[PDB]
Formats: sequence, structure tokens, C-alpha cells
Amino acid sequence: PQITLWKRPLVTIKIGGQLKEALLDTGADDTVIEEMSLPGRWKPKMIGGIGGFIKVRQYDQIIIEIAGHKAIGTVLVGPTPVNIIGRNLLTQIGATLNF
Amino acid sequence: PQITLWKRPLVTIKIGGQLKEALLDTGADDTVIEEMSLPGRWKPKMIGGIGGFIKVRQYDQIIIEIAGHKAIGTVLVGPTPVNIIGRNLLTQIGATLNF
Ligand SMILES: COc1ccc(S(=O)(=O)N(CC(C)C)C[C@@H](O)[C@H](Cc2ccccc2)NC(=O)O[C@H]2CO[C@H]3O[C@@H]4OCC[C@@H]4[C@H]32)cc1
Ligand SMILES: [Cl-]
Ligand SMILES: [Cl-]
Ligand SMILES: [Cl-]
Ligand SMILES: [Cl-]
Ligand SMILES: [Cl-]
Ligand SMILES: [Cl-]
Ligand code: NA
Ligand code: NA
Repeated sequence: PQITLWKRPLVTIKIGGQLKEALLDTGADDTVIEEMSLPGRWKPKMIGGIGGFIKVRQYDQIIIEIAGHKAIGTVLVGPTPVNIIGRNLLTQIGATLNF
Repeated sequence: PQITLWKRPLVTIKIGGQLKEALLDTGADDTVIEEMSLPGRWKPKMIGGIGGFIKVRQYDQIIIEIAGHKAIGTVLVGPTPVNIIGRNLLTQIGATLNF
């Protein structure tokens, strides 16, 4: 689809069998999801945003549906205020910015 | 143009007579620029991200040239680690997300 930006670009995602809402975020390198359980091992990562840095859990090779498109890649879990779909997965669904 | 997302979507902007680089950020409601002077009145605001909140100055009716497209709106100025063009100005240049 085409998504205009008058409203937040929120879409439904499905991860771990659960539906969640997430923001399509071209300003995020990385996908970051609020606290939840995921399978497998995780690795540490620190990511930085407007207010400073947070510690997250990095899970690789996680299956995630985004707006009906299937992605498999890295998901960071931690105290993000909102679920954000970053460029690592926006590229897997073929998203571009156009003007 | 059509901007793919393999890399950060950085573009040249002109604001306050200054050229800067900024990220086109669909996950940002508002435009946030690193500390600089702008003319006219301003008022204080708090804006949150990952890592918490920062205090910014809110300037209304500021003209910014974004990748050669002129737009007017509110610009927040404060200690953001990166210049961010948010939805309030992305809409004005007709930017959409497509997949
Ligand atoms: C109300 O108006 C606002 C309020 C908040 C923001 S924001 O900058 O906090 N942000 C909101 C979002 C988290 C809901 C916009 C994002 O696009 C920021 C924009 C952003 C970019 C860089 C630095 C600070 C902020 N990106 C970000 O936090 O990315 C994180 C995750 O991936 C990494 O990529 C980024 O690049 C590496 C570090 C960050 C990490 C902007 C305008
Ligand atoms: Cl990935
Ligand atoms: Cl700059
Ligand atoms: Cl200045
Ligand atoms: Cl905010
Ligand atoms: Cl505005
Ligand atoms: Cl429109
Ligand atoms: Na894994
Ligand atoms: Na003003």
C-alpha cells in the first residue's frame, strides 16, 4: 500500500502468535519491541535515541509478520515506549519513501 | 524521488539560513533540530524518545527547505543527537511510505 503521514504509520504485526501494533519508522535502524518473551538465546545491545541509551535484548532470526508481509530477522526487546519497525525489517517488506 | 531504506534516509535541509543534514523520520511526530538560534517567539516543551525525554524550544511557523522542497511548520530545537524531519513536515512535501 501507500501510507500518508498525517497520522502515525501504525500497522499490525504478529510475533510469537500475538498481534501487536507497531510504528513504521524510517528513522530507526533497528526494530525494537516492548517487553515480551521470545524463543532462543539473546545477545546484549545498547541503542540510543532522543533521550539517551537503553539496554535491550537482541534476538536474531525471529519470524514476524508486518502489515501482512513476512519478515525474519533481528528483534530488539526492551523498554521502548512503543513498538517500532526499523529499517532492518522495512527493507524485508520492500518499503520505500517517496515524494 | 524514491528512497530505499538500505541506508539511513538522510537529506540536505536549509533552515535559518543554514544547510544541515537530517533524517527523514516517519516514526517522529515532530521535527527536532540540534541546538541553533531561530527567530521569533518560542515556548518550552518536553518530547520523549527511547532513553526518555528532552527539553526543547518550540518555534512555530518556521520555513525549512527539505531536499529542495519548501515547507512551513513547527520546529523543535534542543539536544537531539540527530536532526529529524518528522511527520509534521513530511506531509507537506508529499512523502509517503510504499510497499
Ligand atoms: C514528538 O516528536 C518527537 C518525539 C520523539 C522523537 S524520537 O527521535 O524519540 N523517535 C520516536 C520513536 C522512538 C517513537 C523517532 C525515531 O525515528 C528515532 C530518531 C532518532 C535517531 C537517532 C538518534 C535519536 C533519535 N530513532 C530511534 O530512536 O532509533 C533507535 C532504534 O534504532 C536505532 O536507530 C537510530 O539511529 C541510531 C540510534 C537510533 C536507534 C522525535 C520526535
Ligand atoms: Cl535483521
Ligand atoms: Cl548537520
Ligand atoms: Cl545558530
Ligand atoms: Cl513526546
Ligand atoms: Cl506543524
Ligand atoms: Cl496527501
Ligand atoms: Na534467535
Ligand atoms: Na514563530
